[PDB]
Amino acid sequence: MFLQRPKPYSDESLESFFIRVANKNGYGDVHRFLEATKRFLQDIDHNGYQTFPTDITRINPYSAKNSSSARTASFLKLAQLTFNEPPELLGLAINRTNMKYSPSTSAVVRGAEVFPRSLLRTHSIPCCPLCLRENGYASYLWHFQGYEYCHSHNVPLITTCSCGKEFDYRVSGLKGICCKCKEPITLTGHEAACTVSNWLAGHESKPLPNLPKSYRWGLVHWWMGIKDSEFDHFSFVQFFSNWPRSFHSIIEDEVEFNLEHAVVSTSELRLKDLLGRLFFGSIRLPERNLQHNIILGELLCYLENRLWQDKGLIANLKMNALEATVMLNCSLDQIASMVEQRILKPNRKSVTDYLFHFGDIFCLWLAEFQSDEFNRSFYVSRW
Amino acid sequence: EHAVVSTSELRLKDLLGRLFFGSIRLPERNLQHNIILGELLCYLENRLWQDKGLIANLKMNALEATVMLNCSLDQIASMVEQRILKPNRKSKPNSPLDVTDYLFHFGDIFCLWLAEFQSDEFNRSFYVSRW
Amino acid sequence: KWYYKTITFLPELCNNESLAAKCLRVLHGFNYQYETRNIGVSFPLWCDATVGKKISFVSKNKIELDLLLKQHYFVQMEQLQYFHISNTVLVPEDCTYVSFRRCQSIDKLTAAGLARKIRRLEKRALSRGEQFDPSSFAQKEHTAIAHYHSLGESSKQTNRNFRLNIRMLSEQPREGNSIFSSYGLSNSENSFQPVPLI
Amino acid sequence: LKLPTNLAYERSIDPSDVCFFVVWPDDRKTPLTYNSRTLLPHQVDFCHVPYGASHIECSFSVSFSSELRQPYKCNSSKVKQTLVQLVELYETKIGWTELATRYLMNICNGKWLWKNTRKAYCWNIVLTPWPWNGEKVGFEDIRTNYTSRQDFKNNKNWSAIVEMIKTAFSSTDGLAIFEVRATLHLPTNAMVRPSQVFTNSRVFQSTTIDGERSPILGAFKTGAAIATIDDWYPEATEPLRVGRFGVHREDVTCYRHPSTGKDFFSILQQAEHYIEVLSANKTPAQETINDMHFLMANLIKGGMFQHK
Amino acid sequence: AYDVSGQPIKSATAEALAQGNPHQVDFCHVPYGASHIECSFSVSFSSELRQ
Ligand SMILES: [Zn+2]
Repeated sequence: MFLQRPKPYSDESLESFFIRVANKNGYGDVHRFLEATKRFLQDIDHNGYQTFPTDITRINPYSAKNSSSARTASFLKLAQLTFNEPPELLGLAINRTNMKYSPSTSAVVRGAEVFPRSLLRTHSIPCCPLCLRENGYASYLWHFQGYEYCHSHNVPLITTCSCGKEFDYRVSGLKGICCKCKEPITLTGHEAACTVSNWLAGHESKPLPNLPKSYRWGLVHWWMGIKDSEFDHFSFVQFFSNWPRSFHSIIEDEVEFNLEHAVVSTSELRLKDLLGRLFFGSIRLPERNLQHNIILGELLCYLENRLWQDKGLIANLKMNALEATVMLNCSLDQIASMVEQRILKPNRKSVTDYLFHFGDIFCLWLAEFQSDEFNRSFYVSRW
Repeated sequence: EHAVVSTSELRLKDLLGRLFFGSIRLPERNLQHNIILGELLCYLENRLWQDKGLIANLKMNALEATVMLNCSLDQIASMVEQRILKPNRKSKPNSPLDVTDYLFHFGDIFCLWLAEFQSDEFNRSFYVSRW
Repeated sequence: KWYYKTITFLPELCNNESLAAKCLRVLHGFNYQYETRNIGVSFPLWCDATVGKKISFVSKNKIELDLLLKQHYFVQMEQLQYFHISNTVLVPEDCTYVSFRRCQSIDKLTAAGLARKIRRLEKRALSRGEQFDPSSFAQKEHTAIAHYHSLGESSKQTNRNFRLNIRMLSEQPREGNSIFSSYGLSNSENSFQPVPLI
Repeated sequence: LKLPTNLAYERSIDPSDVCFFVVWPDDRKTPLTYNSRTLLPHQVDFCHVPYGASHIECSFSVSFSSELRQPYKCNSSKVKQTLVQLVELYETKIGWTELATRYLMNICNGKWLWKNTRKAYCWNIVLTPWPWNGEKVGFEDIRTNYTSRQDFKNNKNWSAIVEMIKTAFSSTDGLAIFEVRATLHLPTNAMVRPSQVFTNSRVFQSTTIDGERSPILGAFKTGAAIATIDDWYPEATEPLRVGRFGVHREDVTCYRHPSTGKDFFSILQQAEHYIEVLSANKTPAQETINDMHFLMANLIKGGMFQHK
Repeated sequence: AYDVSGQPIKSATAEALAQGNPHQVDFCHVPYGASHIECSFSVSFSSELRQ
């Protein structure tokens, strides 16, 4: 077929795009448009023949398992074969990514910005009914569990109306009419969260840092890592209100409590015991880019300055080899090659046993593994 | 023009070999900075399906998939037992993973980079919105 | 007075049919560059499975053989040592003459060729005012065809992908007429001509 | 729920071979013929639409039947009861309309014409059900109309047909026979793709019409096409052919692998649970009725659920 | 895929259950144009049950 695209926005969810291209060219309901594109990918031979989605809830490639490749191929073809001028149709698609967030949690990228999977709204996605009525599209940010207020209207997102006891634009139609009753849907620490949600979009907020909008969600997921659940925006904004002070107090308080409450004595004390949760819960956010990963930056700065304070109690913390492979991106293979080459000091002679200290490994990362962005010079010239 | 092989077996190693695998990690594959990998990928994407899939149907080996999109051949094994990949030839018994035989198509690995592997900065949206 | 210059393909992984087809492409471009037609081709290893590693250019003319063999494409795949060029040699002892002929009657056997044939037939018969029924010209149920090889080819003036269905038939060196098809093959309508299979 | 040593179900959907015919502008039908080229013995076959052929008919006959009500064998009646009651309670709680619809859709749009519609101008499915009182029920231009379940429901005879199918699936001895004819249109000299025979070498599976041989899509290939309903599975993307472990053929690996608890014999091990889940006056979850839909379709396909 | 006592098989991977195995069956079916199927036989009742 041949279609025309409407006024392409930058921050507009893929489903919103398909809605406003279906109801623009020739189709009454977007479902019909999905079957139309499926027939299109039938006509021109393809692989999205089979797995192209016809329900709007599962368009983004992260929905299809072992078919995301085919769906992105499909979006690529659509983008240069079915429009008067090519749209940026693939950049809006929320698809998986290989990179993780610090504790064993996967991530999904959209455009140039990668979010943690931990906060994705697998269901019941809210909406800014006003923004729906004015702009006519659904912003992507509504899909994530941080964006709880419209950064443009400072209103809490309407997840359930009165007529529609649960609402989503993916079935509504980018207009204010509920599922059961046809009527305008528009109804309704506010600022403590409005600033956070505005900062989640690419923007600035006074207490929160100017990280890339991929590392902001990293901050949020890390905060939920400390606050065992329940991301609240107020504690976040006040924690970044005194930034170099609060986090230093936190690592001090966590570090001092661990050293008293440790059950085994000092020399055999390990670093997953002392500084256990902070260090490895910040090491990989979007990535260890120390310029952006402000948390790991500050933690490494604080550790470097106090590396030798008390008998080098920090420096002589036993970390197992596998934790060295995390401290500095490496393979157990390569650290093995390093220690047999006599680069590292396996205090006892002779592989997942704790045989290396922190200090000898920290200086090792300084010497032989300091990357372009996983780089020391990014944090030393900080506050 | 001077390909000693037919097109259905034309690989990516020979056709467009030195350029691609010579620009894949200049310092690291940040497509905002690694401008030449960015433009090469833009050029290839804009001509994926031009002549009955000339670029698209380019044979690629596992040890080339592992460098076009960061992962270990064991992770590729995990991607191909999950059938996220399309091993155009059948290895019937018990999946003996041959990491050297040209087995995937470049287009179907470019698309597999576009979802499942578009990392923080190794991202498509860096080059498409350019000149 | 048969000069010949062989070419053997070096790369141990190479589809010989494609390389031979490109050699014939450039030979055809030559034969249309200079209106010469006196360079025939031979495949000294016309195996069952494939055309062999070699394609030889045979001619009664001596200057045209090496004029062709130093064309741009050949020198190019020479410096990349894909090809091996020999020298312009004669050969009177290899009387094992054959005829590599473009067996055109093989293209009238594919369904899209039978369609062409029937369309032409009825376009003729209706001009002759005769009654043509395209419902009788049923496809043959079993068409076993002799062994042959196919070299894909295209035309610059009108884009299409045809195939020289080249087939090697034994023969005796009855006479040197010194005329080959533009693709360097012997064809029955032009002066049929055998070639020394080196 | 243990799996007995003799359990077997006879199949309900019984399709026939799909025989092709060629209709000339004089409106007489001659069966298709296919070249069988052989190089000198791989014998690759070639079936293309003849030159002047106006269009091409594809006829077959599919019979729905109530052979799923009672297991064809149960060496232990204790399990026969929990399956006949399973079928009864399924039919009562969630009627046959979903399985019946998802079968009749594959019948009424060209899906048994597996690949022969990639390049087709239009194909019309005319349908003659046997226990019928009206005229023939005809769907036309299936890529212009009848593209989604709703368009099917919009045809004036659709409800009657689905009613007949769910009857055949409901009655103790009901059946419903449909003779389906697809007047398919292909471009001039287009490729028809009958079912290859199991043995490059492409040799067609074929029959003999008017004494001379013609290509066919097998009865089992067609039965496989009608049973591409299984969209209920983990992360379901596109329908599968109903199977004990939802297998795919293009990308070999098999979804519903018994490692996951969504294969057949795993959700049969919980048939006793499903009986009481249905028996409640409240409606069951969507996922559990998807599990039971797959279970019922796997019974309709019939087979051997034994462990010797 | 299962062994007795309901335990999955570690060697029956999702690629092993997907391998299509072939069978061979004899297939009889009415020819296309054939109107109907005659079926003929002869049954003889006798009094071989008296003695
Ligand atoms: Zn808004």
